[PDB]
Amino acid sequence: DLAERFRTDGFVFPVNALTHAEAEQALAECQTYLRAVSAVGGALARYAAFPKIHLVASWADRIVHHPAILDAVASLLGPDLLVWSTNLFIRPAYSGSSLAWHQDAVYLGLDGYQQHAARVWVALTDTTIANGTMRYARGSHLHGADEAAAVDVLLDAGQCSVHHLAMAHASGPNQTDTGRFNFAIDYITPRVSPTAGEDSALLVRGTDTGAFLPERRPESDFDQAALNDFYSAVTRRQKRINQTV
Ligand code: NI
Repeated sequence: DLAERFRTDGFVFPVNALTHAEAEQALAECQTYLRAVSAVGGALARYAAFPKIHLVASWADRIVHHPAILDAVASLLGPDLLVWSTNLFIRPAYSGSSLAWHQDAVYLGLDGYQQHAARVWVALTDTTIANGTMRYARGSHLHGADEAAAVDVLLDAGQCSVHHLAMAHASGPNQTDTGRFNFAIDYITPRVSPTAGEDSALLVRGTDTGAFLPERRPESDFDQAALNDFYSAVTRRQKRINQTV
């Protein structure tokens, strides 16, 4: 039934994941991580918010493996699951920026997202009607590549949304005195195919990595092996992205 909603609407929310306290703790760890990488500078700082946070930070690694999220994603996609990317979407207080309706460009580099991919948008803060939250366009995922079917993604801190990658969406400005933080996770099955180029992903359910070179979890925040794997994987992914545009 979760899959029935997901397939008709192109999304499903709320999905329970973290408690309010888990969400607040993860937000603290995330802001600590951001301060740290801004202090280090360079490659980590540039790529702080995407696309492989889970490979260097423990809080991200811990969210993407959360059993509630993995169970829901399996409900939607099957028992074989990989983490393809992670993103921090942060709208700071009184952020006057808007985002037109659009589809995340990542879909273009993947073949099979139509039936074997989903993005989990975890709320680290609440998402209210005024703090610059995401808006879905119901049914807009059909045919892959309005304003009357817009649905505000309103979540308690710790809950998450799950949407098809062909889902149109927008964001308004954060009209409040508190920054809005969200963590997005791209989950795929081994039946998704990189349209062009070498790619890598992290096995989280099953034993089949498909066409993706297997990544591996950090033993420790910024463990040097994790840092090297991070450089390699982010360079790989950015070559892919550059190629598909
Ligand atoms: Ni987008």
